[PDB]
Amino acid sequence: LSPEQLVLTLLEAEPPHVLISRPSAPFTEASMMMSLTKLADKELVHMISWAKKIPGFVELSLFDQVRLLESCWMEVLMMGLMWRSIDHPGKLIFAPDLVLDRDEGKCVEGILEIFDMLLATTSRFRELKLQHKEYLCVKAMILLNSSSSRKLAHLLNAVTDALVWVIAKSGISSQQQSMRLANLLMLLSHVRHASNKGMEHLLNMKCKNVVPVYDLLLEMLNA
Amino acid sequence: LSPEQLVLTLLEAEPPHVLISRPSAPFTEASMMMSLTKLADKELVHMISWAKKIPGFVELSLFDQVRLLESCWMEVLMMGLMWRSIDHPGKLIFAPDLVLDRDEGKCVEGILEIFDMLLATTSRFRELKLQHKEYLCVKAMILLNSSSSRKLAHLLNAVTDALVWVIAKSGISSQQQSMRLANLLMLLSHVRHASNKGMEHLLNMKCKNVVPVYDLLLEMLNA
Amino acid sequence: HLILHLLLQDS
Amino acid sequence: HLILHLLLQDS
Ligand SMILES: CC(C)Oc1nc2ccccc2n1-c1ccc(O)cc1
Ligand SMILES: CC(C)Oc1nc2ccccc2n1-c1ccc(O)cc1
Repeated sequence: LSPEQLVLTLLEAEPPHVLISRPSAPFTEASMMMSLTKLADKELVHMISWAKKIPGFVELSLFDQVRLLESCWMEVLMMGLMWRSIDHPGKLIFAPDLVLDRDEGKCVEGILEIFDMLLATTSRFRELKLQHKEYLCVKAMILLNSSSSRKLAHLLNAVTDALVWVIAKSGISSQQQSMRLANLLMLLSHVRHASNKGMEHLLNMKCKNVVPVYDLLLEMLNA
Repeated sequence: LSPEQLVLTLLEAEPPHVLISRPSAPFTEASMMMSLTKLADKELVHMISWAKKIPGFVELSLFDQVRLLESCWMEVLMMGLMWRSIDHPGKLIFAPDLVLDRDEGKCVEGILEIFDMLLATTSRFRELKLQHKEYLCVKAMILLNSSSSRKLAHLLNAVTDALVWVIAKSGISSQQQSMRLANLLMLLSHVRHASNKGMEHLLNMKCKNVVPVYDLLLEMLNA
Repeated sequence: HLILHLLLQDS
Repeated sequence: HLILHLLLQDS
């Protein structure tokens, strides 16, 4: 599978966009947490289907398939969130019908810090002019880099080759190609940071009983 | 000034090796935490000196200098530790007289998971045959990527350029130069995960009265 | 749990 | 505090 062909399989694996669904009502710490957990649960169902559509992911051991999805889920969600918000300065596009402002994060205690992190990282992706095909590779790399091992090292290498190929297709200088690749992978650390913070907050909100004990979202949060 | 000059000052700015010095006692939860906090506090004094020797770091706004050090300090301590442990599989080289086996992690509740993260990351750096000069660039990249914006983005780009130059110093292919750059930078996400878990654990130990938190270490942990 | 049903059970 | 002293007091 050439890098173009692999990029195409990722384009085709793309999960469908989740619509939030709500009977109106304004924002309180419990209501916002409710909407976010409702969105994430539906998105996780589709994320498992997306991963399955990545060539070679089903060839990995069940242990490895479960390992990668359980470690990276919050990071994959926030990447999708960041990508949806790229053309919307100062806003977080959770769903077409759920657009949150920075100042709206003052609702839930602990959420503001995460909102700021995601907004800063989205602004960095905006600055870099992240392309849809770069987003496709970066997101799949997030899944695979949350670490048989030969099949995983191969699949991670193939997605990385595809990204390098995507950057070369822009016609930019070799020095600038290495710099863009480094600039995109340096932000992976920021995605992990926001994710670590998001997950710590989710445990906190459940400990405080702000939001109820979930189904597939709770499974991901636990093991 | 260029990549060569940058690598030379990083080569000559390495912090002194911190020696523990403690009278004999078998490990308990409070004692291992006492040894680690004691070591980290001394190391943080030398880290501030090290950072001041990074070409152009003292030229950054004071806001950024303080911000970068306070955000990355754990990641830098763990990067240093992982480099000291590179050639000793299954062991953590905290100091010459403080060589921890993986199983010693069972003394402190929740430390074992952080020890395992650090050992798996060290084993990945060992697999990749991480070079001293790549380590110096990576450790400086950790400091600078932990966030005048132009000055900071320029300095970050100079370290990136220095790392690309070091990888170019081997006789490896263009595809292999990109892949190595990609394999090294994807590991930045792992160092962040380990630091976040490390901060969370330290905050827990501080709230569970296991250890009193030392002068500078308390200043670093607080902000 | 549910992930080992979705990953095992095909579509 | 200490860091604003060490970062401005050189050496
Ligand atoms: C499980 C749930 C509460 O998840 C979240 N907690 C967050 C805290 C701050 C910002 C975004 C957050 N997401 C979140 C939800 C959906 C998504 O596509 C991306 C992120
Ligand atoms: C602040 C202090 C307690 O720091 C740590 N907490 C840890 C938990 C697990 C593993 C290593 C840890 N280090 C640590 C200590 C010294 C060092 O050079 C690198 C890491």
